[PDB]
Amino acid sequence: KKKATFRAITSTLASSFKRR
Amino acid sequence: QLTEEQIAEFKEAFSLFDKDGDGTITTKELGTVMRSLGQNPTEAELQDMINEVDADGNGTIDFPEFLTMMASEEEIREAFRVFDKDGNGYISAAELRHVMTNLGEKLTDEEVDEMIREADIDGDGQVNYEEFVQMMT
Ligand SMILES: [Ca+2]
Ligand SMILES: [Ca+2]
Ligand SMILES: [Ca+2]
Ligand SMILES: [Ca+2]
Repeated sequence: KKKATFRAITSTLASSFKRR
Repeated sequence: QLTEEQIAEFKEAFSLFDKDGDGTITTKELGTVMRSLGQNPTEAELQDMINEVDADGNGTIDFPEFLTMMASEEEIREAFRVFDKDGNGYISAAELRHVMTNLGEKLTDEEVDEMIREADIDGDGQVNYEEFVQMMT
C-alpha cells in the first residue's frame, strides 16, 4: 500500500528542489 | 506496465493532490500540497513542475500523466528533513502521521504503521536516511 504515497510525496518534493 | 494493485496505490497518491476530486491536478492544487509540506513554490515554478509531466498540454496532470512521472543526494536529504521534523535521524510513525494529516489524509495508527513497515528495512519500526534513500532509488 501507501509506499506509493510515501514515494509520491518525496518525488514531488525532489521536483520542487530541482528548480531552485 | 504496472499491476492492478500498484495502479490503485497510485490512484490513492493521485487523490492527495486532486483536492476537488475532478480527476485533474491544477497548479493551485499542487501549490496547496507543496505548502502543506513546508514549501513555497512560485506560480511559475508550479507551472514548470506541471509542464515536465503534462502530456496533452492542457495545464493540468490527469492520472496517466501522474503515473508516467513516477518512473540527487541533496534533493533526497531535503525531502527527508520534511518528514524528520525533530531532526533525530529517524522518521517515526508519529512524524509520518503528522505529515499525512497536514496533507489532508487522517490515517489510523495501523495504516501509519503499515506505511512505515513498507519502508523499514532493519525492522526498528522507523525509517532512517538510508532506508529513505532506498525507498526512492
Ligand atoms: Ca482537481
Ligand atoms: Ca493534462
Ligand atoms: Ca524524527
Ligand atoms: Ca528502520
